[PDB]
Amino acid sequence: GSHSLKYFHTSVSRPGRGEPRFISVGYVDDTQFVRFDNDAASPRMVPRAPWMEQEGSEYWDRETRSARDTAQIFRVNLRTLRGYYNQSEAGSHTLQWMHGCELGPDGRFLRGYEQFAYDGKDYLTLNEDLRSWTAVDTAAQISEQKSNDASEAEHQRAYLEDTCVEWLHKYLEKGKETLLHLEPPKTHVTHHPISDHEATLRCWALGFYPAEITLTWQQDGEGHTQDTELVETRPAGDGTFQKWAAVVVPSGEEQRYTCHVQHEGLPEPVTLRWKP
Amino acid sequence: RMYSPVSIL
Amino acid sequence: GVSQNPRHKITKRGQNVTFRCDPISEHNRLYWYRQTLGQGPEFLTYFQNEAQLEKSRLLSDRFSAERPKGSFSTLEIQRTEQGDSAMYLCASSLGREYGYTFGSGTRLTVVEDLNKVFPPEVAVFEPSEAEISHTQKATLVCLATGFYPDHVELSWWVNGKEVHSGVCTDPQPLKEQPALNDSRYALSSRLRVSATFWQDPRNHFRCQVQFYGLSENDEWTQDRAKPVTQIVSAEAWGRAD
Amino acid sequence: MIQRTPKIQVYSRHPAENGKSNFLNCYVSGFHPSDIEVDLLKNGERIEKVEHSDLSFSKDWSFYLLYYTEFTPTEKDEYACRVNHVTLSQPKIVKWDRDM
Amino acid sequence: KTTQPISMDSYEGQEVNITCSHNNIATNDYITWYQQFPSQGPRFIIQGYKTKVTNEVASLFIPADRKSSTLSLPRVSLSDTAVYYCLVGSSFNQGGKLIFGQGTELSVKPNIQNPDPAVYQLRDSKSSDKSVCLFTDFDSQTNVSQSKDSDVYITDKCVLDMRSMDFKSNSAVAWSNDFACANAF
Repeated sequence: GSHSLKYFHTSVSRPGRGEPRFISVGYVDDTQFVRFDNDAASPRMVPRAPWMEQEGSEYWDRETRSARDTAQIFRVNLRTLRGYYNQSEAGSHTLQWMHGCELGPDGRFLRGYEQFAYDGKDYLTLNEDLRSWTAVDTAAQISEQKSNDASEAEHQRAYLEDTCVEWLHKYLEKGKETLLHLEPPKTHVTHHPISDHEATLRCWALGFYPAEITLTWQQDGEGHTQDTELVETRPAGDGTFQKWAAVVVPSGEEQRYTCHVQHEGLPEPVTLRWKP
Repeated sequence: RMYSPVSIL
Repeated sequence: GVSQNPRHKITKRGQNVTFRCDPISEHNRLYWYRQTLGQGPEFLTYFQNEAQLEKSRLLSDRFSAERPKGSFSTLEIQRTEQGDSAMYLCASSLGREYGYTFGSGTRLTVVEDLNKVFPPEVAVFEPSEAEISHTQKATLVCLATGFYPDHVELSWWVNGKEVHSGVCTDPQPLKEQPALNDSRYALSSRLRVSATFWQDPRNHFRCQVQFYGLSENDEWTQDRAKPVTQIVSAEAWGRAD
Repeated sequence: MIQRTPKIQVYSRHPAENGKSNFLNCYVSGFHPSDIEVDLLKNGERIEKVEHSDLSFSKDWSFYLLYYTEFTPTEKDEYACRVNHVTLSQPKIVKWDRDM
Repeated sequence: KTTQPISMDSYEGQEVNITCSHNNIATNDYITWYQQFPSQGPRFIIQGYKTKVTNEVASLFIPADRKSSTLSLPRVSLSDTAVYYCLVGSSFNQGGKLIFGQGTELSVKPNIQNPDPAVYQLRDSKSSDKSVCLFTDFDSQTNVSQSKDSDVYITDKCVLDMRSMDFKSNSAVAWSNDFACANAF
């Protein structure tokens, strides 16, 4: 029950293949709710979530305007960056911009973060006090200077602490049907013999939301326990996430292997044993 | 909602 | 910077007009403001690229902007009125804030008839010798009288070269008949230089006045000389008096 | 500049059951730059109607995409994911395995 | 929305303090000041939120109450003579859609070094029958009354600067179409 509103902007140059590609996506919690993409038929901010479907054209116009603004400035910003790093016009390069507000369980504002990256590396990073930057670089130090003068108006603090929070609280009330619904994982164990000496136990969590889960394996006995293979959480492609953990156990010993699952959709942690 | 930049780099 | 075409426009009441703005290149936003005398600019409309976004609540549907190609923009006023007479300021920016720059403007005067328009008559007046002995200086005065409307640019020209040291043109004009609303205007200008510099026989003075009035487009059926855009000038030389 | 090799995960929305309506997924993540090719294969031949997610990224600035198509899994029908990226010396193929 | 002074009166070399009045200013609204020289379009000079700011051009001071702020011009010159407008808002809702007041007309006058109120008569270079009157070298601390009867014509004052001889002076002009230049004031 620790909630977020976060935006992810990507800009990528294409020397003599048009002007730079620009893409924006917004997230409440682990649900994407909006896209903008300056190529695709309509160069407009669009809903990616059934609950955004009944905001009127006021909302979309503002967000479309905000996007073209960010796009067109990032086209400029790439040329600047190309300048400070002295890189040719033929090279493609990448500017990324990310920010979010985080609430606690109680709806108390917890943290703001905003951050820029050039060609993969950290470029310019907003500080704790939300009114001052750290630049990784000699070149970034130029951009540090320019972003302090203008953000003496505390534009980030204003957004992150206030506008970002207010709108989080708004998106939560609109989506609640789907978003504040805790979907506990459908959980089962699978057995995959290797030799007569050993099988693999695989503990599955399937079709759960939010995406914060813990899959741990433990063994009753004093015996050794081979390293668990945890696969990284992965989208079903329908809102929900999947995860699994796997051990190889000596054949015979499979009923001493208990798999615990922690998730907020679960009243209390479930424990799960293979049963053929 | 997002926000457009006010400065540049 | 922002550039505006043309800097001066006269138009008969009831007729249309079309100013143009050419913003700082790479600026994706362009705004039109309207400024009357002793008043801050009022916002009229703006664009992101070629998309005309918000359009003022209080705006005549006579007023209407276009920015095809999302570069230059043209404001168009239809069936002009008295009140329309105002400075039309253009502005360009990079998104919501950065690089926010205003153009110098287009001054518009709407005249109830073209016949009310008169070019200026210009005279340079030499310094008083009373002044030259006492204060050890020589104040020239230039005088443009009988022009309508107030679209004049008055420079000084010492020996072929424009000057700004010593110069003082009036802030705005005064009216010859302060009552009747379409009065004809008059404006003064001083050039003070050293007594010895006016007493040089080889030193040339010249008070130029650029007028802005009718153009070949404007039909003229009257007796008197068509009151066209012209430069009207007046000179003095230094004398050892 | 950073170049990070992508991480692939072929899989299924639902537990696979020969003959029953399902969705084949490929989850490319951890890569950089953005510039990536992804095909889902049916028996080594390109599937010609694959959707995908809006380009996004994480803490570390590495990108992630979900390519997907509806399929009907059978006994002998082989599905995989062919991914190429500046970082891969040749297209990486990862075979789908209903148990992973 | 915000009120300031319709006009303000200064002498050269001084420091000048215009104060905007924004009692109902929003919590995240900030204060941004323009400078419009005679004829040219308004120019950004300084913006401030709550911290005091200081550029080449000027300095902006904001008190806690945040109900009013005060742009402060250093060693004010003759050139620094403009309308000074005070905007209160945010790009974020505004859209770069600026809302200007009447502003504050700033006059800067020169401290009259040697007060010497004269009057002189000048001859039309080409036709010497016609002339104009010159009230000049007088103190800033005086109004130039308008014309009186039909065809007397009298201009407001007009400060002129002679750079390579460090001498600023005043000057005005009267003329008529009998009428002695000995009569004005």
